[PDB]
Amino acid sequence: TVIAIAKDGSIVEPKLDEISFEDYRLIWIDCYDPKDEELYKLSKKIGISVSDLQIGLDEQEIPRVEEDEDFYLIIYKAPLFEEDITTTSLGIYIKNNLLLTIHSDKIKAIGRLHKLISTKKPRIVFERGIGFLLYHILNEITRSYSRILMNLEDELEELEDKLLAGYDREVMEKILGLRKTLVYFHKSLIANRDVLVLLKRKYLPITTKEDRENFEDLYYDTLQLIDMSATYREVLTSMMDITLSLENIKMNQIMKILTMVTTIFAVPMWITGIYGMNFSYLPLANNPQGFWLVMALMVVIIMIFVYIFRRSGWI
Amino acid sequence: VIAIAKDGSIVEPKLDEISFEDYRLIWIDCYDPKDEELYKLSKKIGISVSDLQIGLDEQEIPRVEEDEDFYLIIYKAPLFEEDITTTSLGIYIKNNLLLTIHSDKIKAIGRLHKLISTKKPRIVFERGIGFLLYHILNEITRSYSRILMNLEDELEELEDKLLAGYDREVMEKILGLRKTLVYFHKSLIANRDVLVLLKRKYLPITTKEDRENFEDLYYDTLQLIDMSATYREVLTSMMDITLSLENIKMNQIMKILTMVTTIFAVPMWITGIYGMNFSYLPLANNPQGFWLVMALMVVIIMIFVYIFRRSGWI
Amino acid sequence: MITVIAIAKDGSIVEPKLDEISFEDYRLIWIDCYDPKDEELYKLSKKIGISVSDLQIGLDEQEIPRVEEDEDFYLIIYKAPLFEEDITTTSLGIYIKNNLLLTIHSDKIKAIGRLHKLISTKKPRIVFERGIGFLLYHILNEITRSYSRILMNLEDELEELEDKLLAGYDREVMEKILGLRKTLVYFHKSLIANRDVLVLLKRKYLPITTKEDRENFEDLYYDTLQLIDMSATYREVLTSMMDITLSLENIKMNQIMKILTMVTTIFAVPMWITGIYGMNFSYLPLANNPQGFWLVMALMVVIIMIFVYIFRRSGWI
Amino acid sequence: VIAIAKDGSIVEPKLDEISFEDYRLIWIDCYDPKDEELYKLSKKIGISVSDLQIGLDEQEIPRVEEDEDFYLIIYKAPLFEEDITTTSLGIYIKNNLLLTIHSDKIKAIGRLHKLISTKKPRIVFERGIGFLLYHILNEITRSYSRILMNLEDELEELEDKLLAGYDREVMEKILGLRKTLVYFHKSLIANRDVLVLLKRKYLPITTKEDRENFEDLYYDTLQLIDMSATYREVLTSMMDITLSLENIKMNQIMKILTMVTTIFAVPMWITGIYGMNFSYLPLANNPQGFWLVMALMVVIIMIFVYIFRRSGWI
Amino acid sequence: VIAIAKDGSIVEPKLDEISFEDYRLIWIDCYDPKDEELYKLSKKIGISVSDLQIGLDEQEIPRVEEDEDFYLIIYKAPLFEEDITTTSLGIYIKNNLLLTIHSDKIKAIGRLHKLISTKKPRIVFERGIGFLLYHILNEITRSYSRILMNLEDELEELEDKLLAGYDREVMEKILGLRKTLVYFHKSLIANRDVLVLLKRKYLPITTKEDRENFEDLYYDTLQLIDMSATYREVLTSMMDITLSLENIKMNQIMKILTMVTTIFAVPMWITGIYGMNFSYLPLANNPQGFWLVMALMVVIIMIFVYIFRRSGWI
Ligand SMILES: CCCCCCCCCCCO[C@@H]1O[C@H](CO)[C@@H](O[C@H]2O[C@H](CO)[C@@H](O)[C@H](O)[C@H]2O)[C@H](O)[C@H]1O
Ligand SMILES: CCCCCCCCCCCO[C@@H]1O[C@H](CO)[C@@H](O[C@H]2O[C@H](CO)[C@@H](O)[C@H](O)[C@H]2O)[C@H](O)[C@H]1O
Ligand SMILES: CCCCCCCCCCCO[C@@H]1O[C@H](CO)[C@@H](O[C@H]2O[C@H](CO)[C@@H](O)[C@H](O)[C@H]2O)[C@H](O)[C@H]1O
Ligand SMILES: CCCCCCCCCCCO[C@@H]1O[C@H](CO)[C@@H](O[C@H]2O[C@H](CO)[C@@H](O)[C@H](O)[C@H]2O)[C@H](O)[C@H]1O
Ligand SMILES: CCCCCCCCCCCO[C@@H]1O[C@H](CO)[C@@H](O[C@H]2O[C@H](CO)[C@@H](O)[C@H](O)[C@H]2O)[C@H](O)[C@H]1O
Ligand SMILES: [Mg+2]
Ligand SMILES: [Mg+2]
Ligand SMILES: [Mg+2]
Ligand SMILES: [Mg+2]
Ligand SMILES: [Mg+2]
Ligand SMILES: [Mg+2]
Ligand SMILES: [Mg+2]
Ligand SMILES: [Mg+2]
Ligand SMILES: [Mg+2]
Ligand SMILES: [Mg+2]
Ligand SMILES: [Mg+2]
Ligand SMILES: [Mg+2]
Ligand SMILES: [Mg+2]
Ligand SMILES: [Mg+2]
Ligand SMILES: [Mg+2]
Ligand SMILES: [Mg+2]
Ligand SMILES: [Mg+2]
Ligand SMILES: [Mg+2]
Ligand SMILES: [Mg+2]
Ligand SMILES: [Mg+2]
Ligand SMILES: [Mg+2]
Ligand SMILES: [Mg+2]
Ligand SMILES: [Mg+2]
Ligand SMILES: [Mg+2]
Ligand SMILES: [Mg+2]
Ligand SMILES: [Mg+2]
Ligand SMILES: [Mg+2]
Ligand SMILES: [Mg+2]
Ligand SMILES: [Mg+2]
Ligand SMILES: [Mg+2]
Ligand SMILES: [Mg+2]
Ligand SMILES: [Mg+2]
Repeated sequence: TVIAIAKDGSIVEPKLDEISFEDYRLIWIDCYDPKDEELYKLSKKIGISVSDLQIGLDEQEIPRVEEDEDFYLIIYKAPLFEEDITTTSLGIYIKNNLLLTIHSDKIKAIGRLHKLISTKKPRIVFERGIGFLLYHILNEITRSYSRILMNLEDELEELEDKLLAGYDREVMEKILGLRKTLVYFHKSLIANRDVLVLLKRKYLPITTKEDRENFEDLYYDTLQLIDMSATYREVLTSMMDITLSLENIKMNQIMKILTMVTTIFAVPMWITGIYGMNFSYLPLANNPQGFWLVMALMVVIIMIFVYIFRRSGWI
Repeated sequence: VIAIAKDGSIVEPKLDEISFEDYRLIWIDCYDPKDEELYKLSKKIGISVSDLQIGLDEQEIPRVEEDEDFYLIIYKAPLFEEDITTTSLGIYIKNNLLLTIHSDKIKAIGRLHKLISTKKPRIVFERGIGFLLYHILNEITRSYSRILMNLEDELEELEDKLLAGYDREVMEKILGLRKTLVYFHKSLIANRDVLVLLKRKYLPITTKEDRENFEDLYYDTLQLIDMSATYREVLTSMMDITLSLENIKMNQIMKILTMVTTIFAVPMWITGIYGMNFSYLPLANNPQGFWLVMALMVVIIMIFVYIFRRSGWI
Repeated sequence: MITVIAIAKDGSIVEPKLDEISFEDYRLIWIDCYDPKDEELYKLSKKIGISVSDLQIGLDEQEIPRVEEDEDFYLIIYKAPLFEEDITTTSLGIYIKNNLLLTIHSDKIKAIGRLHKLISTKKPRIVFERGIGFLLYHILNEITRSYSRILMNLEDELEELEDKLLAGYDREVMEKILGLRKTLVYFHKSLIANRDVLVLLKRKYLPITTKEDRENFEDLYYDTLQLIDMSATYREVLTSMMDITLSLENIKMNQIMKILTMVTTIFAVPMWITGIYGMNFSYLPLANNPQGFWLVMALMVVIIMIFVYIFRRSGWI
Repeated sequence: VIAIAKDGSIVEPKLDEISFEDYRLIWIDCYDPKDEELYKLSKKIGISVSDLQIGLDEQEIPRVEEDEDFYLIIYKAPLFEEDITTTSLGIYIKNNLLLTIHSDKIKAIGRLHKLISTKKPRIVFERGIGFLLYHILNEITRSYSRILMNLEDELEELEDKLLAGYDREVMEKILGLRKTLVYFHKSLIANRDVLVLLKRKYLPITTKEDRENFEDLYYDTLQLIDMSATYREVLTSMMDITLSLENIKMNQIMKILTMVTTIFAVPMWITGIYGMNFSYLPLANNPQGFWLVMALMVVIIMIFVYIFRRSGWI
Repeated sequence: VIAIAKDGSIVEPKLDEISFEDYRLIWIDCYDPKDEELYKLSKKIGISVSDLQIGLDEQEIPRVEEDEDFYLIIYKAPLFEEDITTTSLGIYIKNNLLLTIHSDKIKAIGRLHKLISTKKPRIVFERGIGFLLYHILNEITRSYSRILMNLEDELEELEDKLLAGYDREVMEKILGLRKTLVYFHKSLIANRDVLVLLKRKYLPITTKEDRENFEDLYYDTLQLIDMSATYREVLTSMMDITLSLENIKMNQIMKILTMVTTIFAVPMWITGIYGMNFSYLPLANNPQGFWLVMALMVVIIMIFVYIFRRSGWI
């Protein structure tokens, strides 16, 4: 009874719908945004409470591993894209030979796994058993984080040449937005890291020594993802610090103007000030040359200061 | 301010202090006791009222002591109380006896109480005193965990308030979140090394399984330290970004000043020369004059305001 | 320099090059394929028996470093530095199945060039007794060397930007610094992934490596580590440089503000004076005085000299 | 300025020069021993004078050294001497001889002495020269631990004068704590690595219970290092907020200057035009002309004063 | 200068040339040989003149070189020479020989040649050549740790010129220190990884004990890298501070401008209204008029000086 519920198992590589846990050497059941009909049917089939199952579907829930008698619950976060809304998701229940991924959102890695089983359905063999299937699901989810990270890098790219042109509100709002997403993703990477730490550290009925080691690889990958995310955080911050350090420079050229105007008419306005004084005997007031004389001395002053300001270089 | 009890030789019975025992293992909770009751405790257990007074020192540091005839474990738990959050407790263990005495209220502990009790009855316990120790510690860990989720939510909430520019309240809120966070880190660190102990050192009070459990709890505490640290980084981030987004303002201001000042500069000089006291002022007696110069100035102005509208000021 | 699509390697006595057409009579072969057209790829895939798509993975230059089982071959993606007009970059990938080690890359790999040309000196001589894992080692090491060289040169250019930095903030040079920075963040991502590949190669028991091989891949790991650390330090130094120029730009606002403030204080009072003495009342004290103008003019200069003194002394001018 | 001895069979006496054989272990303590005290000492114990002279060098950096016939363990201890906190001491052990020799007063050592002098308790050492080493180091490590609380207090006092605006005192206080903590870094990280040597390698001087001890002491020292670092971080952010806050006030200042300047601009122009002469100054001769123009000016000032109140700004 | 031979049989006989048998291990430190002398040595010891030119390149990088009938170790050692420091020093060890050659002064190998020749050094080696490698590398490491303190004295000096704001000499100096510190860092990293080789892999030239001694060395060298980074950031902090102080003084300036601009604004508007050409100026023809207005302006002024006095700008 599809929801979508996709099913995989055994010797050859058959798909299938609800029935017969045996023979079936291993069975991957995937359940997507199921309506309570599906939810309850699936539950009644696999011997897991509809509420237990619902833990998987609560989508803000934190990545972790848990033992419950007769099944293991792993919660891992997976990236979604949705027009600069980029955030996380899913749960996994393994009991006996059953690995169940049940997710309220779309998991692209699950999709990809499905397409990599889509090559010659009767092909692509597995001797490795459940822990390894868990490994792949997890690995793919990781790869996604990788691709997203590349996207961020492209984003950085764009903003990069808009950098040394000083402040722009649009630019910096884009920068800060990047910072935020970056931190969401970081917190999720952390959470996931630690799931992997457990899986690779503990002995568990579900995983072999080969599995366990595989998860360790997966852990070094995941740590790289962390290291980059943190790196690009520092980068962005720096970008902001540069823009602000440019603004603070225009804060310079500007006062250079203001001081140039103020300083270039100072002596002249003193002049006018004195030659507007109500004294009798303003030397040269009754001089017929006086007005033009003064006009001259002023203009010469101004010219001087404009030279002195020319070099040393200001104007 | 009351003691509590659990678990005799079949299943878990309850309560009375001063009862004949023979019990499997017995949990006794104690809260801000009064010197009388405290003494009563001292007698019933066999530890000194002096050794029991340590666990009561609220700033006392997390650690493990090995002394004869009891084990001491000091551990820091979160403390909520209305916008002001902090840290507390201590534990004593001998034989079948586990003793939690705090001078503040440990919500986790209370949770474990309600959880175990769930009247009546439930939750069979086969694993021993190391395991009770565990659950006490696991619930106390999970408290920090949920409070941290709170600080995360409360942290996002200062996001779009911040965008408004420097705000003294917004600030002090941040600064406080930081205070709480540094605090949380210190304690968290300590508790971590304690766990490093119960997972490492082989003891009489812990089994292999117990040890594994303490190890899980170790990795979890580590995770809380990681989280806490991140949050502090993000706080400092907000702080710096607003604080610094002030300087742009301090810029456009100088834009205004420099524009006013430069726009009327010439018109002022003009008006200055034409205020001069010479017998001859060109145009002075010309009845169109005042309007000719008036226009000179008006056009000078317009020209400057034009130089500024474009390229680019305003 | 020059570069060919396909190349080829050693067999039961020593190493010749080859026909495109040979198979089971050679000890181990190294095929190096560069930027194949789909048709050419189809020829290759046809001969070596690795699938088209499987190979095109190798051909995607954005592909991340890793090691893949995929029974009937091992795959290793490893990051190499790119020059391609002074924008330093990263790429490549590698398949080993049977005695065949295929390096295939969409980009140009300097290291593969180096190895290729070095094999010109097999006369005087050289001898390879060590089998595939060791070849792998040699390619991976050669790439590593490439990074190291890029790094040395960079350390050399830093000290050049170092003095330009002291002439005052320059948008060009800031550009260069920012660019080296970007390059080092690229190197970080890449060197990091590369390293963790090395860690697997030296750790996991693999049919294609042997305790000796792994032994090599270890010192390779450590080497990679040292690259990482050195590069981080180059970045830290770059960031230093930027931060210091800009921080030393933002001071000038001081001499500036001091100038504007100093003109403005030096004539403030004398202006007031000339202002009150321009108010036209009936009686203006000293105004009917023949010497009055010189009196006031003098008061004003003195006020000036004073403020100039309070300025010149006590810092400023 | 002194030497201090210890520990016969069954219990610990205090000994004049000299007695050796029977005693299980012996702890000599030389504080700033004078040249004659060092010759007496050196010949007395059997370790070279110039070799005792290194323990007297306070600059000497922590380590574990194996010489022929004895061991040198140099350690860092917090020293005080008037609100400038710092680091010091060395150690030599051969056979049953532990020797703590120091130029600077070492509080933790003084502490061991003044504690041992009680002797009401058992109080018996079964654990040997190794355990003695542990106890001494462990005490030093405690000293650090306590000074860290000192800092928690002082910091939580500075958090208050933080937003109060840049103060030079607040400044050099912060920068003083800073220096100190950098000190605790160098030292503490070196001390840490000694505990790592002592905890790992098999030494004739240390039993296994001994080593285990030194390990827990490793971890404790890791917390000291970590916390010290965090505190540095905090002081740093404090310098950052005050400084970056004092920065922001140039905004309110340029607001004032700009506002004033802009508020009388148009008016000073008016008075400028109306002071030009210029016969036929429009309105010059209307008796109500004056109040006319002055009305105009006042209104204008009002309209800017308003414009500011309205937008931002005031 | 040039060759120094060592350890003939049992005790330490600073030696003569030729011979080279009936020993355990021989150590020869060449100093800045002139081509003829490095020639003599070269043809004596049987290391190709070029193989030695190796150890003579002060700019060459450290590494652990397996040759046949030879082992090369390059290592970076500090130098003082008037506040300008650098790197150095190849080391060539074949069979039982260990050669240490350098173009610059090695105060470490000097401390070694000086510690071995005091009477009898004396001690002993049952430990083989490896342990001498260790003592050498080690000694050098101690040398570094010792310069670290010099930088410490320079920082100590700077700290009180810090709060006075910018000084060109101070600044350029901090910077200089900083970059020196960076050169140091790069070297320390080099050496380190060399030590990771000796500590890491079995070489027939090192025992397990040796290997482990090299590990201790590694850890110490890590503390050096850690000190290096720590103090670099300290320097950066120093700069950033003094700059922030500057950016604060700017405010006292701007406040001064604003206080002057505001002291006379109203009074200049007043002088502006009374300099108008209106035929009626209220109060002009009044003979107390002048001093009326004047006292008005004056009172305005004082009013503003006070209005600045508190809240105080003045
Ligand atoms: C796992 C460690 C690292 C992974 C996570 C890194 C965080 C950044 C996300 C990656 C790339 O960035 C993501 O890409 C999409 C488009 O593909 C962007 O979409 C859009 O976002 C905003 C909103 O309109 C626009 O400013 C932007 O120009 C546009 O491209 C978006 O800004 C961002 O959400
Ligand atoms: C454009 C519409 C209406 C215009 C009105 C009529 C004409 C314009 C105003 C007249 C100005 O009159 C002006 O005064 C004096 C002459 O007395 C001249 O002065 C000039 O000659 C003397 C030499 O003796 C010089 O010292 C002086 O620097 C120079 O400017 C000037 O060239 C003239 O231009
Ligand atoms: C920016 C201000 C420029 C104002 C100065 C203009 C130049 C004046 C020259 C005109 C004719 O010559 C001028 O005659 C008078 C005589 O009373 C001189 O005055 C001189 O002597 C008398 C002595 O009682 C003084 O009051 C005065 O300070 C002095 O300058 C003046 O120095 C000289 O220069
Ligand atoms: C503030 C900056 C610019 C202003 C400066 C120039 C002043 C002139 C402009 C005033 C408007 O226009 C001009 O002024 C006055 C109006 O009061 C008119 O003159 C009138 O003034 C008043 C009326 O209020 C009457 O007493 C008087 O009999 C009448 O002639 C004049 O006919 C007109 O042409
Ligand atoms: C510094 C700012 C301005 C200074 C003001 C000082 C006040 C002086 C007090 C003495 C009274 O002075 C008197 O006041 C009034 C003001 O309404 C003036 O104006 C009054 O008379 C005129 C002329 O007939 C009328 O047009 C006008 O409606 C009336 O108000 C008057 O010309 C002046 O003679
Ligand atoms: Mg259940
Ligand atoms: Mg189970
Ligand atoms: Mg089961
Ligand atoms: Mg099961
Ligand atoms: Mg199961
Ligand atoms: Mg795949
Ligand atoms: Mg594996
Ligand atoms: Mg006038
Ligand atoms: Mg102005
Ligand atoms: Mg002005
Ligand atoms: Mg493939
Ligand atoms: Mg891999
Ligand atoms: Mg693998
Ligand atoms: Mg397979
Ligand atoms: Mg390098
Ligand atoms: Mg970049
Ligand atoms: Mg890349
Ligand atoms: Mg070998
Ligand atoms: Mg080797
Ligand atoms: Mg600055
Ligand atoms: Mg020994
Ligand atoms: Mg001994
Ligand atoms: Mg300092
Ligand atoms: Mg030779
Ligand atoms: Mg040789
Ligand atoms: Mg060589
Ligand atoms: Mg040879
Ligand atoms: Mg020895
Ligand atoms: Mg010092
Ligand atoms: Mg010096
Ligand atoms: Mg060590
Ligand atoms: Mg007049």
